[PDB]
Amino acid sequence: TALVCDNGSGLCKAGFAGDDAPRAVFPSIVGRPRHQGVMVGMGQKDSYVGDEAQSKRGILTLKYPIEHGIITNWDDMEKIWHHSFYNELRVAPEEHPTLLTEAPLNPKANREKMTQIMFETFNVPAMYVAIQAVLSLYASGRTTGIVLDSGDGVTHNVPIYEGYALPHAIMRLDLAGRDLTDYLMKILTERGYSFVTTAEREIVRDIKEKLCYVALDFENEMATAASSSSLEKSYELPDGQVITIGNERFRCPETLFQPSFIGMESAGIHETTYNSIMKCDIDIRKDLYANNVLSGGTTMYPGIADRMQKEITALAPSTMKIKIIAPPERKYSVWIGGSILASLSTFQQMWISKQEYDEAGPSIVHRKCF
Amino acid sequence: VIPEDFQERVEQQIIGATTRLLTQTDFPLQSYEPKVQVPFQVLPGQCPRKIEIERRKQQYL
Repeated sequence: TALVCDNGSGLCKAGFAGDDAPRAVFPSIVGRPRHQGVMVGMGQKDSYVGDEAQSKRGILTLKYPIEHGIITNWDDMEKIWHHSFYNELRVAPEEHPTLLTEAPLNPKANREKMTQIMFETFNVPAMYVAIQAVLSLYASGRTTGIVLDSGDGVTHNVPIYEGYALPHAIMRLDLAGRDLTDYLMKILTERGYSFVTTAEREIVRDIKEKLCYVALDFENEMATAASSSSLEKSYELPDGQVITIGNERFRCPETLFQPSFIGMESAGIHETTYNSIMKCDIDIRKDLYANNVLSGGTTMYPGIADRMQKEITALAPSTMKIKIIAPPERKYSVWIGGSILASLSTFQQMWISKQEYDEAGPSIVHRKCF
Repeated sequence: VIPEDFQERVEQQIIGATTRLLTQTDFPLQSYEPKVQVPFQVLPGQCPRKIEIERRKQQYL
């Protein structure tokens, strides 16, 4: 038996190893009651965490833990894990080896700290660390791949070769689902819907899931949208007001290719991925062109696979079969990978474990782990 | 004759108008306006946006 917990910054996922789907999903938020004396009077638990926190979002305090993919506060993250294990998973954590996942290039101290907190406080005998792209490629089922990953708080590209990440070719880009929601909010404000409150912002997120899609030939798509109402798609707000969106549906996704709409100057995701593989070596470049795989929430947008296929091919030399793949469950696919990974019996032999944990202890997450 | 001046007409005016003065207050006007999500360019036959604002605020008052 084993546990898998994962955080694409946006929402976090909790599941029993080997299951074809996680047993619960809940959003990456913690909240403490604003009067501690009342809380201790009640005995009402330390924090609301997961969706019920959203249900109470106004009645209490709320805070995010993993901003830009990085731990902002350990104590909050451990409260997340506590809520996950007891409320979602119910199991005793002491009785089940547990898998926790991280964004790449995590500053070294954070790995050690995370290990220390899990092992010592949560008291499981064994635990393992993984870098999200690595698990998502495991879900794709290759050792040999270049991954696109985008959970709503960050995005990265990651080359992985025979099951290892070539560090230097990794790049960060700070352009993710939150930023897309904000740009969409701005342009709808220019239409005059003017979402600003957290509740409205969540509605924006829902619109992103319902009605966005990439353009192909963006300038042609935009022109056709200007030409005719036929591209319109309408939606009705929870309050029963109807709102109508044209060009904006594909225009909002363009920011990924077209970060000048955000007023940031690093080239768009396709460019960044090309430049990463250029940091990788011609020896392995062909297979990288062979396996382009999309991960995390932003990949949710329809059609993005074709747009990437075209734009990469253009930026690439026209001398390989480029192949995008967008495994249907790609956002969950990060957790799916971990579930299968932990299912592998030999990983029990990989386990970092209490006996080592005394002497070899905090450092072995650096030394033993990958 | 075309007599000379617009100002002569203004001088010939006599009275204080109805509202101009007692209405004065420190309050900023646009600040009264509720939020509401109606687009800027409604479909003809819909209420244009500014009407909705007046109505909602008047209901609230």
